[PDB]
Amino acid sequence: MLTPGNPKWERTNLTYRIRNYTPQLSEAEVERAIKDAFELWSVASPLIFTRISQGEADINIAFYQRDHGDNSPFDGPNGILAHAFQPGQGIGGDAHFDAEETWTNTSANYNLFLVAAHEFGHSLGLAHSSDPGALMYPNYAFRETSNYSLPQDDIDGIQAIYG
Ligand SMILES: NC(=O)C[C@@H]1CCCc2sc3nc(C(=O)NCc4ccc5c(c4)NC(=O)CO5)[nH]c(=O)c3c21
Ligand SMILES: [Ca+2]
Ligand SMILES: [Ca+2]
Ligand SMILES: [Zn+2]
Ligand SMILES: [Zn+2]
Repeated sequence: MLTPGNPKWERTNLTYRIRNYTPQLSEAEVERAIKDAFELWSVASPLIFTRISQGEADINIAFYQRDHGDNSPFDGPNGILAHAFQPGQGIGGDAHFDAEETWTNTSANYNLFLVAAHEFGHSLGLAHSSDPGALMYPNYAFRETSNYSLPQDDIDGIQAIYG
């Protein structure tokens, strides 16, 4: 449930920065998807996320294709959708999304908000969950719903780390 090793952030106010974008959505839709994804975790913990557009943020977000400098290359359409690093300095906490994927703000593959929410859990220190209905479950599966709040299993996960 919680990223192994137990490494976590030691502050409650963290900064993030969107370094580049995706041509499939407007820059505003991208920024909104990120903001809402961080909000899911913020309402269930003491964590407060603030955006900056310059300087070294704690959490860097970016869209890359195949090899992109961290020895973990993406694989083209479908398959790996994105990945993120556990809390720490430097590349720690950063999240990358595969630029070759179709990104949407709809139920069509693949919803940026949903993938981002999942990736940020890793950025915060959570590991994969066995609960098929959890945000942190290993495989992506968009679920049509009206309640846009964190599943109880993910709430337990974050509270276990940050209270
Ligand atoms: N309908 C929505 O806008 C999302 C829905 C309501 C808001 C809260 C949550 S948490 C969640 N979780 C899932 C889901 O498939 N979780 C497992 C998962 C999600 C995203 C992923 C992965 C796994 N694995 C990856 O490698 C990439 O990103 N599906 C949802 O629809 C969902 C929702
Ligand atoms: Ca970082
Ligand atoms: Ca891919
Ligand atoms: Zn990467
Ligand atoms: Zn994951």
